[PDB]
Parts: sequence; C-alpha cells; structure tokens
Amino acid sequence: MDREALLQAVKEARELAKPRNFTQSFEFIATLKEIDMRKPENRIKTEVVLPHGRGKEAKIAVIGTGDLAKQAEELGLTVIRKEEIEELGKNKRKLRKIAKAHDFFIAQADLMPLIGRYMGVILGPRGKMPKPVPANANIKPLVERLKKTVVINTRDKPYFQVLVGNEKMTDEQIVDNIEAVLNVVAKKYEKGLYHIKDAYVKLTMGPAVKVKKE
RNA sequence: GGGAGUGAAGGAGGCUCGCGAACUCGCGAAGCCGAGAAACUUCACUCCC
Repeated sequence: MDREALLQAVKEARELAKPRNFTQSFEFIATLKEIDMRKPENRIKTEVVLPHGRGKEAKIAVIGTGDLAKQAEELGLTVIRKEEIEELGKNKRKLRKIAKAHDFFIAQADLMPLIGRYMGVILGPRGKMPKPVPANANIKPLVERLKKTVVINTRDKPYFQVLVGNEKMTDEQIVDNIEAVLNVVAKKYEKGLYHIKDAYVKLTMGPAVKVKKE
C-alpha cells in the first residue's frame, strides 16, 4: 500500500547519511494520533519477531545451573552462574555494562528470588529484567527466536522507536522488517494503519528522513 | 528545519589540527569529547524570542 512510499523513504536515507568508521543501523520512529497514554489501553510493551531481522544478532545471556547453563556455551552465549549473581550485585559498574551489552536475559526460573533481590535494582528499569526458563527446558526455539526479536515499548507517550535493520542488510529487506513491525498496530481496538501522524527512518549517524512519497 | 530543558531511540565512536602541489587520498606517537544514561546522530512533549 504505502510500500513504495517507505521504500523511497529509505533509499533517500542511505545516502542522506555519511559513511562511518563502523556500520549504521536503521531506526523507524512513529508519532501517534488520538489516544491518552494514560489508560491501560495498549501502550505497546510487546515484542514482535523480525523476519529478516537485524544484521546484528541480538545478544543473549543466561542465568542458570549446569544443564540449563550448559546449553549456553556450545550455543555461543555468555553466562552468569549462581554465585556470580551475588559477586555482581556488589559490583554494579560491571553489573551495568553487562546489561548494556545484552539485548535479552533468560533465568533459571527458580532463580528469580535471587535475581530480583541481587541483580534486580540496576537491571529492571533499564528493560533488562530476564525472562524465566522453566525447570529443564529446551532453549533454542526461544533463544534462536530472539536473535531476531525486536522490542516495541514506549511507556506513556504518543511515539515510539524500534530497530529494523542495519546498513549492511538490504533496502526492501528493511521495508517488511518495518511493515511487519506495524501489524502490531492494527490488532488493538480500531487502529487501522493510519492512527499516526508522520514517520521517519534513518540510521545511527544519519538524518531523520521524512514520512512520504514523491 | 534559531536556541533551553526534560524524555526516550540508535551508538562505539565522533571531532579538530600538521606535512604533501594535498578537501574529505596518503603520511602524522599532534590535540579534544566518547563506549560511566550521559560523545555523535535523532525524534517529541513543555518552553524562549
């Protein structure tokens, strides 16, 4: 529908931006319409998987023991084993960094009551509260699912931002990445696809390219 | 599409200066903020003319 639009909208931002000493990632910003941001009414705190995903696999880490914690290493992930949970809670500088380094966290479920009490504080209101993992479960259907998961939270404000690619991936690829990010929209109450004002996209060190066609 | 502040998004970078007949090409132990939410690029909400 407005595919051609957003498509031109992004061809415009690839050169509308400077080369860099690393690679820029694409972000889409959205300006809402009529709501109140004050009602339980959807605030979008959901997460919906990205089709072609990013160019950068999300980063995961796990809190657990032995077997659960075993899936980790061979899976290439980083891991925080029990005792270190304390050792960390009394060393916040590191505690933090870790958090700014890993998109997601999964916990040996029965291990939350050590987490909340020890990693908790400097973790939760930073979006890093780790998700529980039942007893002895299989991780890949989720973890593997996550390397491409993208978050869509906004707290109480009529706007939002999400990643939807990386300078390395391709034009069209992003589109749908976005398109898809939008289906989130339609499902609520009655928010067709147009309950927002404008929409720009641009990457890390580039210009917020405008919303329309030509 | 002048500036303030606050918020949230991407982020490991960003930016100056010197020498060669040399714009962003080469050479430079030359310097300045940053990977601590706070550098850099932004968007929006309340301002200020």
